[PDB]
Amino acid sequence: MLAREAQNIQNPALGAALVWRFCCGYVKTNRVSAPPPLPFLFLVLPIILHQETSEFVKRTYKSSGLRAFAAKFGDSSVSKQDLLFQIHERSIRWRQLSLRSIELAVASDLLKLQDGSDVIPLSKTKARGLSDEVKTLMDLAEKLGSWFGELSIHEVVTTLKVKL
Amino acid sequence: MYFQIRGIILWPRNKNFKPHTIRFELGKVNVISGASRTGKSAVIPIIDYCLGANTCSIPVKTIRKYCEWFGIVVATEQGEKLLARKEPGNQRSTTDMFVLEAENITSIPIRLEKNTNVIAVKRMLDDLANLSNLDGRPAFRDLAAFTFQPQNVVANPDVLFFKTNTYEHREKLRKIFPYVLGAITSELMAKQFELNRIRLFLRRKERELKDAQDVSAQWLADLKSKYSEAQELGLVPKPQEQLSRKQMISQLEEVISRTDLTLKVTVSTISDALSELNTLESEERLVSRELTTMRHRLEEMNRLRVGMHQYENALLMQRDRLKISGWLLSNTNDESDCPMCGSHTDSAKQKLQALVQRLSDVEAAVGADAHKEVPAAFDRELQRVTTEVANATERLRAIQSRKRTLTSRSKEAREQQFSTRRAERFIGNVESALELHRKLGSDSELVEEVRKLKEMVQTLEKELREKDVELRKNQALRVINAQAGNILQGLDVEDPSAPISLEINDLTIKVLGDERDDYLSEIGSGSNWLSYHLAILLSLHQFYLSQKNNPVPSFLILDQPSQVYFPEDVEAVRRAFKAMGNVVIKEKGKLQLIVLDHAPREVWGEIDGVVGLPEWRDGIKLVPMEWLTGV
Amino acid sequence: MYFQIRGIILWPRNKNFKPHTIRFELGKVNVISGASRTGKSAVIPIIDYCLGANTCSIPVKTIRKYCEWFGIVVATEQGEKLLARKEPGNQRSTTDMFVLEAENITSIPIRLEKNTNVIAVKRMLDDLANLSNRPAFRDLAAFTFQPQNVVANPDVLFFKTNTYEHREKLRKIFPYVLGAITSELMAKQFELNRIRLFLRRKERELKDAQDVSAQWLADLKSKYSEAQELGLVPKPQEQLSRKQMISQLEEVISRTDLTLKVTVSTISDALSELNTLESEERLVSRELTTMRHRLEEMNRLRVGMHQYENALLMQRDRLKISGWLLSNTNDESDCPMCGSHTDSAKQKLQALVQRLSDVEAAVGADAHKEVPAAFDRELQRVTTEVANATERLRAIQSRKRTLTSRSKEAREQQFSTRRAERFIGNVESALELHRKLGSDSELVEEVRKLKEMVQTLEKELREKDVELRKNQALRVINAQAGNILQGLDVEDPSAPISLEINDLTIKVLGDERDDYLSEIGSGSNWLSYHLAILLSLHQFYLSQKNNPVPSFLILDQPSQVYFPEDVEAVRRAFKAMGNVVIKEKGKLQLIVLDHAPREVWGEIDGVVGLPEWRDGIKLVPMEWLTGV
Amino acid sequence: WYKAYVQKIDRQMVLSSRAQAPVKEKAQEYLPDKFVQQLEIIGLPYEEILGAISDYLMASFDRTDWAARGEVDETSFDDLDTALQRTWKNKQRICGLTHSEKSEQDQGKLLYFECMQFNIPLQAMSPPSHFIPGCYHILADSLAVGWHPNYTTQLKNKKVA
Repeated sequence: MLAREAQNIQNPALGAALVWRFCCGYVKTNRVSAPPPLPFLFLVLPIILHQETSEFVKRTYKSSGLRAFAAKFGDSSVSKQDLLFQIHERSIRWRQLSLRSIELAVASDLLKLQDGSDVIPLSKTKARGLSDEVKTLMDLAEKLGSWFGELSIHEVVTTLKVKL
Repeated sequence: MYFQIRGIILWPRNKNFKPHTIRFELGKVNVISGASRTGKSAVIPIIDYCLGANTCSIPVKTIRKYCEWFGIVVATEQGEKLLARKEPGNQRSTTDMFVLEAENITSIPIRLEKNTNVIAVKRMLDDLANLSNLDGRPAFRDLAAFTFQPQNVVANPDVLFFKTNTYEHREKLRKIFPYVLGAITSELMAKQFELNRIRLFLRRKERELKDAQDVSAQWLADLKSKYSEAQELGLVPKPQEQLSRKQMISQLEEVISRTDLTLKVTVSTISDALSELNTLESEERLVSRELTTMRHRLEEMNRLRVGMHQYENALLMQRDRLKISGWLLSNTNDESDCPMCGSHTDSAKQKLQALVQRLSDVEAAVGADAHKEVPAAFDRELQRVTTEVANATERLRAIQSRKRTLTSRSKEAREQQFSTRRAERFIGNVESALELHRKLGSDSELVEEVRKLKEMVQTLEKELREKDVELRKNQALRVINAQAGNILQGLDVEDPSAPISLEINDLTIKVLGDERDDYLSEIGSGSNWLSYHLAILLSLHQFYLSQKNNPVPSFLILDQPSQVYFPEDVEAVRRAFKAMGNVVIKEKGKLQLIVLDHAPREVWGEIDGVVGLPEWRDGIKLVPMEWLTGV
Repeated sequence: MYFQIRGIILWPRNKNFKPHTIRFELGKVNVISGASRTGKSAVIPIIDYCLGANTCSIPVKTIRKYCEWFGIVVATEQGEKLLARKEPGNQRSTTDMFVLEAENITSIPIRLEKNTNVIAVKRMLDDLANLSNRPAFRDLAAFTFQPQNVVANPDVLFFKTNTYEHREKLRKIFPYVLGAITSELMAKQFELNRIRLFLRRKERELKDAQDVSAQWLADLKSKYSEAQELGLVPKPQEQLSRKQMISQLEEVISRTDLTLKVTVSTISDALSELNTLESEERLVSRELTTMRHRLEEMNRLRVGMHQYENALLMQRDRLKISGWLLSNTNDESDCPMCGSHTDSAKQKLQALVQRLSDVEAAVGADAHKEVPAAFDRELQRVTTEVANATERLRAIQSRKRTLTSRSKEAREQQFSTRRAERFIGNVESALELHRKLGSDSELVEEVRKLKEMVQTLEKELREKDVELRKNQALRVINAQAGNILQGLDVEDPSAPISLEINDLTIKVLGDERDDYLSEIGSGSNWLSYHLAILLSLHQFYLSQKNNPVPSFLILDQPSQVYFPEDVEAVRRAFKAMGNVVIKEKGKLQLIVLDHAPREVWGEIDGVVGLPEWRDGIKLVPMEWLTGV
Repeated sequence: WYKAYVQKIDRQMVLSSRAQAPVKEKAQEYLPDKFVQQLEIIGLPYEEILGAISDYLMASFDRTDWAARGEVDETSFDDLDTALQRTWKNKQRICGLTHSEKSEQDQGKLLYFECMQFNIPLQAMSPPSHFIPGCYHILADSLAVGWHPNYTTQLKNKKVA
């Protein structure tokens, strides 16, 4: 009753598609086409399903790199350096939701969870008839994956001030 | 702040050779035996260019021709970082840069490509130094005055710091010293800002409270004449006993509260117009009720109209996030297996079935015509309510017109109207006065607000006064002077036992001679000027290292220190290098010195903490001869 | 200003012998050879002491050892004056001096006595400069002396500019010396600046006072809207201010006969306003909630900041995926994910946990260092908008409550033509406070007055003239210096030079970059630049009328960059000095303390040097040194 | 004779056409939902029922929006729910103890008008006026709270009726 709205608006059947796009975009720009580490999968929804950070991801275009996205938060004209630290806390808060999204993702043959703390994305699948609004979250997830691809673990952890 | 240089790197312009690397050592005196030629060194230009300089001072004759990219490696509290800048080429300056980070850099890319721009690197350095917070704080570049001693400044008695030849630069540095000394801090700036805001708030609060208190008090003074006037009007049944403020006030509230006033007019005698006037008054009292009810109904109807549309929007915003569960149904396979081990498991199928069922329910709820019927009925009722309100207003107009005509005809009607008008307005004035007097009671929030704001101002004043920016500075300078003296006990000077002082405003040293105090400008020979420069700068860097969060990078560059001597003299230079070594070893790897000098290996050979390798030769020779011959 | 030094005189410490004497030629370069490194620097100490310097520095070891009274004879436009000072020897400085004046003082008293104090002679000199009793005589000593430290020094150009106060004074003086601004206008400009900075503060205080709190706006707006609904006043097509509202309400009150004209339109308008208030309230409440939660999280992170350690770094918990997985696993199910139950599932879970924990350990090995973070700017800003929005929310709620409650029982009887009176009986009372709030006149008058004074002073000073004249004078000085440099030895005798006032130095305009004298070597060039600039300035000061700077110059060992070819360069500088002196009809005097060979000079026009004038210990007569 | 009937059917249509999931039993017929029925048990006037409907709809929209902004999650609402339940139990007991003598509908009016005015604890938030009533109306629609101590029996009577 007091949770129907939230349960409908944050259902894992959307997180699964978001993670699928994130992996498919991470493999493309990886140096040796290796699929991403497992921990980074937990950082997809806590950034795309929060409006104030999704707008930042939307503004700086592709060739800016993750560093520009991180820097926008500390800009004097914006002054939102606190949200950067809160990204990690919010990611902690939503462990179960992302976990279920990953479960649905693999069980639908969208990702193969190798026995190496790694997840191979899959090609040859396309949806149709979706709404315009989600059709932007999908591209945002893909762009974020591409940004994550170009860098290494240590650089990403330092840039987003995450603690794994 | 831990920030040191590990090495320099060059990328040959001709794409047939490996990049050339010159590797320094952390936490020791790096004696680069070089500069043995006319012209300037090639190291300082590169370091300055890589850290975001606006111009290229690199020798264009013999270096800029052979290499395409320049770079340095810096060890910082966040690990190691490689910075690189593209060779300007046909323009005096350029902004392309490349950045890399790691725990310990070990591989240098053969090919470099643009990664960022100079402004980004300046922002990065500012953040690394804590200089992006709320004069107060400098920028990174302004700190150069503490870490560089050019050739014509290292033994010059009329100049002590790099970049102090213009009015603007001198004022900048003079404003900056207070922050670097640790007197000013971010928290004090924030506290000052907050205290100013609180004071500005309290001013206005007190002003308005005082005005309201005046207005209420002057009326509470006239309360007695007001009460006598009330008794005259007959609204208050006149008492004859003595009454205090409480009794008169109370009586006034009961008078106000009545559904009607005590008309001091007899009813046994009725004229022709009195009954008509009373009937009209009662009829208007009646119509008021219907009009109010219609108003209430119309308001609620509009509010419902808004709520319905908002809920309509919510439904679609809820459906468009669930729709995708329909597509996830078509890709799931006939079998059902565990995500981890592949064991038979249908949980995902149940989840997708539940979601598709919810989607179906929501889509059914969005039925159009079933809902589109409701607006028709809603509109049908809105018009009825509006027309009824219009009729009520028309009746009110008619009754008012009749009352006006009747009171115009007779005479007693006019007198009765005058009496009622006077009594009503008197009651209204008393009502407002009593309300405003209620607001300003002892427990009224309007008093506690001011009291708490005063308390906050008191506390903030106490805090900001508990730690002053002058005593901090004066206590900081004492230890710097003492350390400088201790260092100076070892070097060569005319009078080692005379303490010195550093003058913040003057930007120089002041030797406290027994008979007189002499500025550094009036002490002879370079052997003394070099000693004083060394002592002051080393003591300053020790201080900056012994304190937390200071933004001064912990490395120092000394260009050609021994030129005062011709590059009997061995002992003095040996003592200088030995003092440098002692200071650097005492800091346990947190302080780096880079020295460019000609002095042979026999003066700094066997000194602890001093290292110099013969491969580092600078100026031209750092370019491999292979490139010099190929190009 | 005509002012030149004609002679120096000494008296023995023991009053048994006649006074000694040295005299220079007036209006001619005077070269004083001697013995270097023999304490020969006595002329400058003597002159500085005689002219009222605050501390004595005459050599106690050799000269003061035999003499106790000193003095100098100077020829000024008022006539000729002998100024003498006393050196008891037990104190650094003394106030006792003797003064004599005449049209020409040939006689020399054999004994001296107190005749004037330091303050009196300083007043006399300041008056002699024709200054306003702010410039002074001593302050002008930056255009006459050139010690050994400064004559060929590429860092310092003018004497007495090492400290902060001295250069501050000199930077204030230059506009006066250049003749750009008269004495009175400097006094006016100080007042103008003070008023300029004061007026802005007063205007800010006016603006601060004019504001008013929230609930007091709310009450007035509520009352006006209620009056509007009854039909007493017309609908305002544009948002009104407190002034218009109060004026209209006062007009309504004074009406002799009210006439309610409630109509459907009037009722509907109030409800529309109510809807708008609803929307604004919901929006502002959402924003306030967002800010409040943001602030709470920031505060919690600060709690993790300071209670961890004094350093600006946090204490925070880790994500611990593997630990959280194995903790959430219970005996009822082998799979946190799917809830299944199988031993193979347990083994797979353990293996995945171990691999993920290995990855976690690797990254933790990478990430061990602390995580400092400073976010005071955001904290202050957030704390600002929290209050700024709370106020507005309270105002909106208060406004809405009345509109909505005018449909309850409280208004069953208000629409009648009778109780409307009571409403007026409130409005005319309420205004008694509303007229008093948010208004003041005194500040307005003060602001207008200050603005008018500012306009008057600005019209009087006309600060364009000073800049124009200063620029033209600088152009003239630069041109003269460029013309003079042709006769000297420099690396490039064609590049024009410029004088920088605020920097107090020279700037040589290079081919692409203009270089200060500091960053140019070839030490012999600095001497040429100094000579050029100083001589040009002194030639300019005589070209005007009533200038304060005395007309004489002192140089100390200009040739020290040419250890005693060199003999071909020194002569160029000396003959340029002579030419400049000759070109001024004897109005300008130079004194030089130098030790070059006599064969380098003497044959030039305007130069003079006599075999006597030996200084140092040889300054004292040989008759003395035994019984004095 | 005709305006009264058209008015009543318009009232039924306006009042009873929506729910979390339109029940097919109440699709062709306009049986009022549980909360509106619980209100009509005490016989509140018509306009008050309209106000309650608007409160419920607006609260639903607000919860949808806050969830769709990522500002709230599942666990946020559970503490609020349990707090509402506990508070309503305490106030129901207190109202029963204090005014057991009054007519039962009077007790319903009382509880209905005290439960809404009292504040409720929650997070660092600024709930507008029309939020708590909507949550209470959702709870009532589920027959977890009531505006009558024996609302359940009257509700069986109504469903029979």
